[PDB]
Parts: sequence; structure tokens; C-alpha cells
Amino acid sequence: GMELPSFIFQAQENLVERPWGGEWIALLKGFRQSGIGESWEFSAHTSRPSTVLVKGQQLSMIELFSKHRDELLGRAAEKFSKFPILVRLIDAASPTQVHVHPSDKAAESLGEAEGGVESAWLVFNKGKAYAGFKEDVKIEELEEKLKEEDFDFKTLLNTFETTPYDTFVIRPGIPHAGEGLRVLEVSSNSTLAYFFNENDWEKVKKVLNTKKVEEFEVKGKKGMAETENFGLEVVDVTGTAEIKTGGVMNILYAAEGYFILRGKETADLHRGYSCLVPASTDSFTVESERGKIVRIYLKV
Ligand SMILES: OC[C@@H]1O[C@@](O)(CO)[C@H](O)[C@H]1O
Repeated sequence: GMELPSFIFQAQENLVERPWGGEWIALLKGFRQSGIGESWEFSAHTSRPSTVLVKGQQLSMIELFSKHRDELLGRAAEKFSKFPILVRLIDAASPTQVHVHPSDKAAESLGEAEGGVESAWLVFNKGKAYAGFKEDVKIEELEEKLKEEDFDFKTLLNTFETTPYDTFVIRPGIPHAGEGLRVLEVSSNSTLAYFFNENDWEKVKKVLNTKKVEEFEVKGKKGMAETENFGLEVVDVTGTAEIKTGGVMNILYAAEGYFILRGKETADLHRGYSCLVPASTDSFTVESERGKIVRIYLKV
């Protein structure tokens, strides 16, 4: 199967308004607007599917995947029967509340319609990431804190003062939050998240890792992180660089600079935008005066 072009673009922006969102995302997408917390890039999530342009014609990621699944996934086609990932730009400008994701096992046990969530984070600025308890805690003592008006639960977590392109891997059960933080978050194709509040507390108790987590357990390498199912890497481009898909679906995000893309056809990519590369493209070149492009890939 090789019906698809090398480079598939979103037809329209897929943005999410959030009270904690600032101005960064709208600005990436060429306009001025506060209160945008998220941009969903090539979402095949049923709550919020992206729409794409294939050779100039418009369709949903969901349609695209049901029709072109084997070609899109390539060597990952046997491993994944549903669309494997969700890619989001996140502008956590105001502090988010502490939350936690279930594993596949926990989500199934809780009877959720969605699966578990693992995620890899690529940070773009100097902000604060919070991940894992810095000491052992007791569920009961966390519940005492819920009684207070607005106990800062982030004070109980490892605090990371970031620099651009720091990475994190947030595993199921790990409590986390961000503040003044611009981030690319590649996760499972699931949005299950339980916040530290009365409404979600019964779910939190069932999935929360209450043990001390060491910093090395949540920190990735500079510009590079992976789970067992997917990964991301920052490619520094000065001039022309050849990029290999590995015969699996890739997504490219232009973090800095302007790129000319040359595969089966020629295209370009502006800072703030993403490109979907089907597995049927073995390799292609990207060209930039000096830029940084993020390659997101499936692991098989
Ligand atoms: O000061 C902001 C407050 O702190 C928190 O992060 C608590 O963990 C909440 O998001 C917000 O209510």
C-alpha cells in the first residue's frame, strides 16, 4: 500500500480553551487570543478528532485511519489496532491542579471506556514541572489537606525548573502538574485524568502512587524521551538533513525555524505546525537555515 503522500497536514486547527491557558498557542497558530490551553495535533480521539488534508481534500483522522491504517502504521500495524497516540501542545501558563493517570489495568478495573495513559513531555521554555511525590505520603493525610481551601499539592512533588527541550516521562500512577510551562505531550490515545479534588478522589485513591519517586525516574534525556510504545526526538537541522521513519507512522513538529520537506512530493512546515508522515514513506529530507524539528515515532 502506497496511496498516501509523504506529508499530511491538518486542514483546520484543533484548539481547546482552558482557564489556565495563556497566549502561546494562538500565537504559534498565527493569531492573538488568551485562554487556549491545548492544540491537538492529528487527534484521532473521538471527543475531538482533527481533520486533515490529503492531496488537497479534507477528511477526519478517524476516517483516514479506518481507510489507511496498514499504510499509516507500517511495521506497527500488527501491534496497534486502535490509533496509538494523542499529540498535544499544552500551555500550562497558570498552575494546573495535581492529577494522575490510570494504567490500562486500572482503567479496565475502573470500567472506563478509555484505556490507560503513559506520556512523554518535551518542554519548550523555562517553567516548572512537578512529577512524583518527593517523600512517601499517606492517602489519609492527603485527604486531610483536601479540607483546606486551596492546599498547594504541588509542594509535595518533585519540582523541576526546566530549560527548553528538557523531557519527562509520566507513567501511570505518577502525580504531576505544571506552571508557566509550554510543552509538547505525546501520550496514549486517552484523556483519562483524575485530579486531586473531592470529585475525583475515589479514582485517585485507586491509581495513585503514594511512594517517593526519585528524579531520575521521571526525567528523560535532553531532547529525547520514550515509552515502550512511542518516542520523540529533537533533530537539529542546519542545511539539509535526511530523516528515516523506520517504516512506522511519524509526526513532525516544527519547534524552531522554517522547513522545506522533500519526500515523494515537496512541502513546507512553519514553526508551530505539525506534519503526519505515513509509514509508506521510508525517508525524506528536511531543510532549514537553522531549525529544530521534533520527530514523534511509534515503537515496535
Ligand atoms: O495557586 C494555584 C493553586 O495551586 C494548585 O496547583 C494546587 O495544587 C491549583 O492548581 C490551584 O488551585
